[PDB]
Amino acid sequence: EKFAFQAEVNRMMKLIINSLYKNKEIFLRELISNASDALDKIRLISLTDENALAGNEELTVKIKCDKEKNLLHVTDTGVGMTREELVKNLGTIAKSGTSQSTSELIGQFGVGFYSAFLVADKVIVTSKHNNDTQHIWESDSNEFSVIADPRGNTLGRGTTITLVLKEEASDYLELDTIKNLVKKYSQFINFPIYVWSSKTKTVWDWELMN
Ligand SMILES: COC(=O)c1c(O)cc(O)c(Cl)c1CCc1nccn1Cc1ccccc1
Repeated sequence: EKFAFQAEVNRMMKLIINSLYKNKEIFLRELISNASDALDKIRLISLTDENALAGNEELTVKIKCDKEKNLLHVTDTGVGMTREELVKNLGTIAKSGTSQSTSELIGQFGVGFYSAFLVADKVIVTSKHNNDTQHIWESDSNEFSVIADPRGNTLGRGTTITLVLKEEASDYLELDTIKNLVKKYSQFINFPIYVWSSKTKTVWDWELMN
């Protein structure tokens, strides 16, 4: 009743996504692919301005697990997003407590966003664009809320996708499962992709997978 349109969009996107790919791991491929497109965008801007990477001279994809908090982080130093981009997000999500340009948004980012809800219950976006403030955005595919980050500009430039995982999909947080999965969907990415892994007396560091 409250979110009839949102639930129907969620039902249709899940139905079509599950039918087309049949592999629930498509969420990780989208996270890798979308991060690559953001990195490619800012690298293209670099070829015309000398100091377009001043906020962050690296162009990486860094994936980190949090088995205790049940979190999955995929951080890239791509182009990032302004606050107005986060407000539009995909046009199908209503602003919190308030109950085509959006159809073109679903075309480009619908599969990437709604596939995350095959393994997650909430998606949190932390982004920083060159000409704007760092913001935190969250949604449950029904409502959304955007916030100015109290930590300030900690990303320098780029985006962090945080998925709070379902209890059924807690296996994606182990090291050997997330490392083998990233390796599969990385042979077509022209950017280094690191995974926070442990080495042995045990220290943690960025391990590059491609
Ligand atoms: C799902 O996460 C992403 O789509 C995603 C990502 O995974 C890595 C990234 O570096 C970036 Cl920028 C995005 C955002 C890509 C975007 N640009 C413009 C619009 N939207 C879609 C959108 C998705 C969610 C919130 C706001 C915008």
